[PDB]
Amino acid sequence: EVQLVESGPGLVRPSETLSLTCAVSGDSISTNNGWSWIRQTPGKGLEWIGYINGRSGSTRYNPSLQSRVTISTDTSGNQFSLKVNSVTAADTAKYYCAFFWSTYYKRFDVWGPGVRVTVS
Amino acid sequence: VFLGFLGAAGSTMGAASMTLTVQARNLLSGIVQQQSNLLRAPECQQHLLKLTVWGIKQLQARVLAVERYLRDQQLLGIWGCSGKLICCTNVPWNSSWSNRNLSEIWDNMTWLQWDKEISNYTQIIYGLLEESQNQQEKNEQDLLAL
Amino acid sequence: VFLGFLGAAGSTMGAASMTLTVQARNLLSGIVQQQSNLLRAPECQQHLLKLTVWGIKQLQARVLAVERYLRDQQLLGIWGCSGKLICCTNVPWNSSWSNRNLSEIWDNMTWLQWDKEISNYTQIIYGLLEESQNQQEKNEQDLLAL
Amino acid sequence: VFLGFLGAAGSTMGAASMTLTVQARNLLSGIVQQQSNLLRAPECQQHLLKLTVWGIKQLQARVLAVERYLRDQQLLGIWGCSGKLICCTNVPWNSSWSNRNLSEIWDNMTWLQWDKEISNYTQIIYGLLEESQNQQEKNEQDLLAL
Amino acid sequence: RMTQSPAILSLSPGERATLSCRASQSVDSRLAWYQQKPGQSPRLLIYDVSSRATGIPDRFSGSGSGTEFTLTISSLEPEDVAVYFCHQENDWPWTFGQGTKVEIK
Amino acid sequence: RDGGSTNSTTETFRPGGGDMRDNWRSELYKYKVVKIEPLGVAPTRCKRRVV
Ligand SMILES: *[C@@H]1O[C@H](CO)[C@@H](O[C@@H]2O[C@H](CO)[C@@H](O)[C@H](O)[C@H]2NC(C)=O)[C@H](O)[C@H]1NC(C)=O
Ligand SMILES: *[C@@H]1O[C@H](CO)[C@@H](O[C@@H]2O[C@H](CO)[C@@H](O)[C@H](O)[C@H]2NC(C)=O)[C@H](O)[C@H]1NC(C)=O
Ligand SMILES: *[C@@H]1O[C@H](CO)[C@@H](O[C@@H]2O[C@H](CO)[C@@H](O)[C@H](O)[C@H]2NC(C)=O)[C@H](O)[C@H]1NC(C)=O
Ligand SMILES: *[C@@H]1O[C@H](CO[C@@H]2O[C@@H](C)[C@@H](O)[C@@H](O)[C@@H]2O)[C@@H](O)[C@H](O)[C@H]1NC(C)=O
Ligand SMILES: *[C@@H]1O[C@H](CO[C@@H]2O[C@@H](C)[C@@H](O)[C@@H](O)[C@@H]2O)[C@@H](O)[C@H](O)[C@H]1NC(C)=O
Ligand SMILES: *[C@@H]1O[C@H](CO[C@@H]2O[C@@H](C)[C@@H](O)[C@@H](O)[C@@H]2O)[C@@H](O)[C@H](O)[C@H]1NC(C)=O
Ligand SMILES: *[C@@H]1O[C@H](CO)[C@@H](O)[C@H](O)[C@H]1NC(C)=O
Ligand SMILES: *[C@@H]1O[C@H](CO)[C@@H](O)[C@H](O)[C@H]1NC(C)=O
Ligand SMILES: *[C@@H]1O[C@H](CO)[C@@H](O)[C@H](O)[C@H]1NC(C)=O
Ligand SMILES: *[C@@H]1O[C@H](CO)[C@@H](O)[C@H](O)[C@H]1NC(C)=O
Repeated sequence: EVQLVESGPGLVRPSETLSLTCAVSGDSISTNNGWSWIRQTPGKGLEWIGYINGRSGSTRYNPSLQSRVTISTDTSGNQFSLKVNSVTAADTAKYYCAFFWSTYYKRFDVWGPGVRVTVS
Repeated sequence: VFLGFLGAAGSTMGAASMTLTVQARNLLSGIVQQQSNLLRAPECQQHLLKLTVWGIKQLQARVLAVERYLRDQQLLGIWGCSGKLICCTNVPWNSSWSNRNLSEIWDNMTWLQWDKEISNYTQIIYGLLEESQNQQEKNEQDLLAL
Repeated sequence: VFLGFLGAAGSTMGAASMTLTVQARNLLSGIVQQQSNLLRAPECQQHLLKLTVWGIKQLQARVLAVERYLRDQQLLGIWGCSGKLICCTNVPWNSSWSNRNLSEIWDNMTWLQWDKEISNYTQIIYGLLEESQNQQEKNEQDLLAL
Repeated sequence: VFLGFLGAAGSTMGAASMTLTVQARNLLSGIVQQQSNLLRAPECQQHLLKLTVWGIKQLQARVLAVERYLRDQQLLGIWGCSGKLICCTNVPWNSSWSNRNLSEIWDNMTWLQWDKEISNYTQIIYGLLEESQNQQEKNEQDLLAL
Repeated sequence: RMTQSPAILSLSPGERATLSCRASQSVDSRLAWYQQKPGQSPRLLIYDVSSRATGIPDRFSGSGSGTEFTLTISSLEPEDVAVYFCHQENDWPWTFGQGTKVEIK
Repeated sequence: RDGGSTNSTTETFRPGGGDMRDNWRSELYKYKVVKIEPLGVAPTRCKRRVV
């Protein structure tokens, strides 16, 4: 059982990079692969941004942001973060931190409350 | 069959890697294993029954060829190489086991020379190959993969 | 080899699934199967020839270990699992054979307990696995696939 | 097991290709290979020890079934078909070996008839299948592929 | 890559509610459903088409395969007013359907 | 033992005889032989992916 807490600027201007972080309490992020970011955009619905494997540092990103998003970890702070470059008004959305466990034996999610970010 | 059975023995490792089916085909098929599979009775058989000691020696030879074959196949299976004469793994080379570059060993050494150079690291390498496959299966049982 | 041969026997199914090579390695290699493969003659051998009854008992033990091994490998091949210690199939679980959730069996039961719970459904399951593979091959022989 | 062992023998090649597991399952499991694997002792065994000639005849039969099985598996492995009952290769049909169209052989001939038509081309075909696999491995050891 | 229908249902308490979801490509059996109440992050209800997530009421069930899937809520309660989402788990893009609402009157 | 005796409640023990097997039972009592059966099946969430 973990708790996910997001934090970051609620406002980013055109062409700026948006930086959001998520703290993880109750377990480690150096392991437990499947730390991810999800975006909820009014008028579009839910989409994935991508995720990171705490054990290796590898990442996968949804193709729409293949050239725009970076996901990385601070295993000392036991927090992870999302950075999206060249942010525009179209990126206004509710951003969430989530943990997805999907193995042969178990399936579950943990979601944080998220951060609403306005983009000018 | 047996038309160049150890023909590559004095050749380099690189060239010898191209004849691997030649030796593989001769591990399960000696003369007695061909006579035993004739459509006609082999005729000889009565000798090996009348005199049971000879019957036992022949069976021991046949059973052993099978056991040796199966043990090598089991290791290849455990290491993640079911079939294939040449397979790649994820275990890095230590450069302690042998410290030579690729252009030296594939072109200048024979397999016999190589075998006499790293023979006391054989068990270490085999142990690592097994651990590598176990780690791979642990990663396969994760639907988010890599 | 044999450093924790049934060590996971009292552990849960989940944990025990991580030691599968440990038991697999001991199916074809008893002490006599190691002595039989020495570079030197084993010396003992004359005893088993002078007294043919002992020679026969030893061979029967060796032949049986091989036959049992091969039969398990044949079933895995038929079911579509050539190699692999863990393989997924397309046969759904009936929930009659056993009616427990994943969080109950993988974490609370040992493999011995599981085996004693579904032992009389073994043949049904094996039959379904074979039918599934045959259906898959029928679908493979269709170039429009799925 | 053995519920239609050669049932497709008089059927066409096409229909018979759908029963391949039926014959495969009966190559390693005769009656004596089932009795030998009982949890209880078979009881009979003392007879085969008291009279060693009968003990030897039984072992020869069991060893041979294993050797024949393994040789067929080795060929499939060499040709690049580890497992599978049906596998495709890269060797073209010569139209000398047999000169019939697909609609004639798959629908009108039985496998016995086919076997009696191309039996003296068997070794040529097997030789080509081995060469094809060796060529494929040579191409695999090229990281630019095709 | 998946579309839900209808945009909204309006049901009497105790009535059975059904929502469909159609894929553009086969998603095999890898389908999950989520419940998002206003002010909340989505909760997992169902995974692998019909398996209930731990802690989910037996009101919730579902079925389907390939491209045709349904979420069903029997004996619908006022506490089930939410936006329900269809989630693809058979490919890399992991898309979601747009979300539909069920409201109890 | 001989069997019961009298109302005084006694038991009489004597050196016994019996089959030679009782000599081996005194050492092998701790051991059992079992056959190992490596195949088994169980429910999981995976499905063979057909490719
Ligand atoms: C035995 O050793 C000789 C000498 O190293 C090998 O000769 C080479 O043969 C190839 C193929 O004809 C030539 O391209 C090389 O130039 C030869 N080497 C030299 C130094 O002239 C010979 O091939 C070896 N035998 C085997 C079976 O490999
Ligand atoms: C034998 O049973 C005990 C009790 O269930 C197992 O103890 C667990 O060990 C793990 C690893 O150290 C701990 O994380 C668990 O919390 C322990 N369980 C309890 C209830 O305390 C023990 O592992 C079992 N033996 C084997 C070989 O699996
Ligand atoms: C033995 O030969 C007969 C005659 O060719 C086969 O009969 C066919 O059976 C199928 C399936 O019922 C029908 O669709 C065909 O129309 C029949 N053929 C004719 C000419 O009528 C029979 O199937 C063969 N036996 C086996 C085991 O294959
Ligand atoms: C690489 O080698 C390191 C040094 O190991 C030492 O030398 C080898 C040949 C053995 O004799 C070993 O017992 C000695 O401690 C290892 O620490 C390291 O793990 C090796 N890497 C791999 C992949 O094996
Ligand atoms: C699921 O189970 C249905 C009921 O089958 C009955 O119970 C089983 C345990 C056997 O004893 C069987 O002979 C009984 O008729 C089956 O009708 C159905 O086919 C099963 N599904 C699968 C995949 O096997
Ligand atoms: C196709 O056939 C050509 C003719 O070969 C002749 O007939 C066969 C049946 C044999 O008896 C052979 O010894 C004869 O020379 C071959 O030249 C050609 O290589 C064949 N193609 C393939 C793939 O085998
Ligand atoms: C290990 O192998 C090397 C091969 O060069 C040999 O020189 C060395 O003596 C061997 N070690 C032992 C203990 O035999
Ligand atoms: C079938 O297995 C179950 C295991 O729970 C057992 O209770 C039942 O008696 C078995 N059936 C027969 C006919 O032995
Ligand atoms: C080769 O097989 C054909 C089959 O039609 C047969 O007629 C021919 O006589 C055979 N050749 C030899 C030398 O036996
Ligand atoms: C599995 O069944 C047990 C016993 O009924 C129950 O306590 C447990 O919560 C169930 N697991 C799930 C995920 O519902």
